[PDB]
Amino acid sequence: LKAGKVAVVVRGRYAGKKVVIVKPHDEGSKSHPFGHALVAGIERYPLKVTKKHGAKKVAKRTKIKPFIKVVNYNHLLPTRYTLDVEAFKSVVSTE
Amino acid sequence: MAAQKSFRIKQKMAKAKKQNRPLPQWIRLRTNNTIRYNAKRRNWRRTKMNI
Amino acid sequence: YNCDKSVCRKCYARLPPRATNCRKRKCGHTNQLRPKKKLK
Amino acid sequence: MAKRTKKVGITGKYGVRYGSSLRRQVKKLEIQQHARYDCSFCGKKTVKRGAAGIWTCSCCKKTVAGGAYTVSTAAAATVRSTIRRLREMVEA
Amino acid sequence: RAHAQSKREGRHSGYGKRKGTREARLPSQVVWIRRLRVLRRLLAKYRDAGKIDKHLYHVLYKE
Amino acid sequence: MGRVIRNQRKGAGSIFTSHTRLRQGAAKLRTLDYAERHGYIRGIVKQIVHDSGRGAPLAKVVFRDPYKYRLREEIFIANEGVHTGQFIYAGKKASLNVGNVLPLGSVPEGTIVSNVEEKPGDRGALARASGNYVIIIGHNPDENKTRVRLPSGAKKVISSDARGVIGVIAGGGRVDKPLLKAGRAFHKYRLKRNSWPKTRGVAMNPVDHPHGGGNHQHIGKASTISRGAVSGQKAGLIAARRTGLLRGSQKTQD
RNA sequence: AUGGUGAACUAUGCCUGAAUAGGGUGAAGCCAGAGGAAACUCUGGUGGAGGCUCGUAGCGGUUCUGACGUGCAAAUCGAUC
RNA sequence: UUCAAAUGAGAACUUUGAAGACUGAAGUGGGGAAAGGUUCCACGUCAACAGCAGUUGGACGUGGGUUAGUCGAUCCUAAGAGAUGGGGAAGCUCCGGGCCUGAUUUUAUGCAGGCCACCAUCGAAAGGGAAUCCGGUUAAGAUUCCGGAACCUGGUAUGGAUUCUUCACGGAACGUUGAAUGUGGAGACGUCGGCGCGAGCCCUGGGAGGAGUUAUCUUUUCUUCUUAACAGCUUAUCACCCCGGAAUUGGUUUAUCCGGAGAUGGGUCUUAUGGCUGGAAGAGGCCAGCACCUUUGCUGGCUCCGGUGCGCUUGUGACGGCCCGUGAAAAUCCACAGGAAGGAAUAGUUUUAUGCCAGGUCGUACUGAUAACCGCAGCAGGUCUCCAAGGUGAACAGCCUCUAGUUGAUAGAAUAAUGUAGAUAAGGGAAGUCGGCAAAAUAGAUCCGUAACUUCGGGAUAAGGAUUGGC
RNA sequence: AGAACUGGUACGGACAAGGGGAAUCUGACUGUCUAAUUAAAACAUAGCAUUGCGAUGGUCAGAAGUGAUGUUGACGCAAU
Repeated sequence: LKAGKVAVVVRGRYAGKKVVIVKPHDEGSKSHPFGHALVAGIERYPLKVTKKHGAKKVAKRTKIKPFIKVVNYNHLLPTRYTLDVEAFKSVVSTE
Repeated sequence: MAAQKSFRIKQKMAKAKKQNRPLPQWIRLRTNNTIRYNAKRRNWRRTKMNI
Repeated sequence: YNCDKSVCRKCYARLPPRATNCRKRKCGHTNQLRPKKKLK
Repeated sequence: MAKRTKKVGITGKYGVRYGSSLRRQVKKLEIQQHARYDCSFCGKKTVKRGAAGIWTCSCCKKTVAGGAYTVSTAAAATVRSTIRRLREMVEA
Repeated sequence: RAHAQSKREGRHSGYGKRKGTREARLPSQVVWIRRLRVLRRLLAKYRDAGKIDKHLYHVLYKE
Repeated sequence: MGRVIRNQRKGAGSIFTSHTRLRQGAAKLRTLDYAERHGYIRGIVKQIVHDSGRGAPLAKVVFRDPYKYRLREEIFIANEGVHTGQFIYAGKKASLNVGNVLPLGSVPEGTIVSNVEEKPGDRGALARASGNYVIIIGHNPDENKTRVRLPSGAKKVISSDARGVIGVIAGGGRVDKPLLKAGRAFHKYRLKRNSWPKTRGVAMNPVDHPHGGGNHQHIGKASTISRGAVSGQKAGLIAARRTGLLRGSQKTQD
């Protein structure tokens, strides 16, 4: 039943940023000098490389990373399928 | 800190101050020979403790 | 660049930046601290 | 316009001197660097000069190479067309 | 205190007195800083009370 | 005789060098694992950052390709039109797109290239500066030779195995506008291997330069100098031939 | 003439730090109205640019060819700049 | 300085009081860096010193004083001193495997196996950095000691948990094991202008507490009204929010802008502080009448009430404008992953929590300057920082007030010319002098007005004139 | 900002606080100089040019290393 503390932020930087709070160890994960407290984000498909804080602050972007991987996979499945069709046509064609 | 903090240096400058002190009455008295004006005497404004 | 010690605007006594507040004598959360502008 | 008569752009910096020709060049490249340019990607009139030869889009944040003073030139556009002409013929 | 209580209350704001300069008093930069904040705040109150229209507010905002 | 003259002072000494450590680097072109039939070198430009070392931009590219040895990254040379999110491929079977790096043999005739190797694996020697460019005139299938036209206008005969990057280097038309201020010129000088401001030789005393001395400022002597001449003796117009201004021409050519 | 020995002064450099009261002036180009088919324009405005001007910390050293000239000082002091 | 007075063999300069000035970004405040090298503090001497006395002092002599897990050095890396092949030079001189384990076993012995790139130390006592304040005490130390309270760093102990086929929550954002292996943030970094958060300040009143004060009066007007790191609560700003949800010529700033790669509404989120609270804290010492030789001890003020002036000042946090010029780098805190392997009344982690030992290094005095630094000197000189919020002025200046600091090493009596700083001069007005040199002169600011020339930017505060109080 | 009634010789009342105009010479400007008799017209300046230089660059330090050139480059660097 309490308040508290992750990061998101900002946009200098590198893209970000969304990441999730594993809790607060000694303070929250709350911009400063030295990072004390904690980030994750829950793990597999926003794929967040992250930022903790206590330290003022950067993630790579949560929607955009699944879209970069899903669209990469989506690019791949079509490039491979085209290469697969291309391979079918070329082998099949003459003699 | 400060000054001048280096441990080794500090000691030498401290050591020197005591070494520059007046004589003990006695050496004049058991006596060798000497209108005993120490000489080493080092001084308030004047001279320099040594470069 | 930054943190020095913080110099009292009333008494003029240098106390920490990590202290919020000043005292030389009963200044006692007069808060009257300026950090040093960090050197020259 | 401004309270200006002809057109300084930059000129006020100079004060008085420098001469028509010298100040004109220095006016042209920088005022055209400042001019709102569409990013190729978004199409918003974003582009600003980050540094000489560095151009950045405020909206997309894609950064791109170009001329120092201007985002682009004629010269760069000529090079891109000829390589493409060569490339087309080879491909067929 | 007496000089300030005598400045509620006009004065010591004479032609002779005013120095520093017309624009060191009030360059109009500072006056613009007060006023520009008033204008957008009053416009916000006008909108929320529902006076005047969204189209009229744009022309007026711009004005 | 003299005091040492300025040229002789360049020599070595801290006052003469550049502040090498403010330089980001080289940006020599890597040395292919092999193949590169599309994207065993795949780069994405993620950024464009200025080099103080050539007053032109670099492109940060990464490069992710494997093994143990793998070699990857870094700051290769930016071309005009190269941008963040655009792909770089570096090697033999790369596509012929601007910013992609390949041997001259693989390049089509009549395409502007920059950053060309004198000798293979030397990583890129030629055309080089901002808005400068090579034009590869000739190939054919030449096993033997690729004929490249430099930015000076000399035709160099270099090996077809020499890599180069397609396009001209970014930041061109940098020469065009004049600095207009001593102050602008100064900060730029701090970047490079230079002492300045520069006083004239004629402005100087005879002890400081051959051009010095005399009540009125003048070169006492001629300028056009004997090529054998020592460093100290050689100032002014070095081994010139002709002087003024207003004629000549030509590509000379051995 | 030979060998060392001084960049605590000072010259220039580099790295790393910091300082510049207050004010005037008035560039980019943008908003209103009004001209205008447009290109553009005028007029109010706003925002502030500059090896920017008046001047403070600071830095400099023109002038009295002043004081001093066995000095306070082996180049100082005021008033001026 | 003067004037009483203290003391002394001796008093213009030692000291007490009174009365008077002066110092004011420090021609004399506070606290330090370098440097000095004990100058500090006490006491007692006065031959020598202090350009003079001298009871005095910073002379002299004789003791004493500086207390660090939490300040700072140590550590790091920077411009490179550069160890460091090989090679010149006889030579001096000079450039360019190491790391991690598994049988045993919990003592670490012991046999045996596996990884990996460009390598040392030093270099800023003012880069960066793990942690501490409150007041109390000394003759002389103090964020060190102490009384209270807190916290850290390094390398373990254990009930109470939880969570146990390695987590519920919230549509979402988010929220309250672990080897081989890759990759990263923080630290971390320009300049201009630049809004907002907010504090302490200046300030005022209603007001609580305690001072000054009337030839004559009305209130006056005054010192003040204190509180820590940092427990844990916060209404939680901006910025992101390609959150959901909505579906647009509308939204919106100081300015630029933003949007239909979905604007405003409007259910959320993240998330700052030297921040507001709330507690730390009925923690704690001084003035006012009173007692006491002193030690001691007494209640109340410390449990005030609201705000203004943009005073954008610092700590922080938007951004726009900016360079042929692009604004360092590391140790260290921490994290994403990507996984062999290990989960049975056994056994396995992650901690709160409170312990549990330690913390082993060297510095701390004082001056920091018209008297302890440098310059031969008790040298009108030079030489860095912070205090840019003291009060009226902000055009500079002057004067102040509870900070606080001082009266320089010569005095007395008089007052001529000469001289050195300095003012004012009839009326005339550059005649003087190389030269209008100086000095006078003009002066702020508003209104009105403003020529030639010009690269139309300027010239320009042209010029000229007018105006300004006290209320 | 505006008005009042009225005083003073004076209302920037003190102190501080630009005297203005024209002709000519030079050097475009801001900047730099003889630390201690020259701050100027001298120097720098940015503009404009010629010349060398294709890379183990030429050019400069240097016995060699190796440095400096350049981790750059004929839109650049050097010399004038």
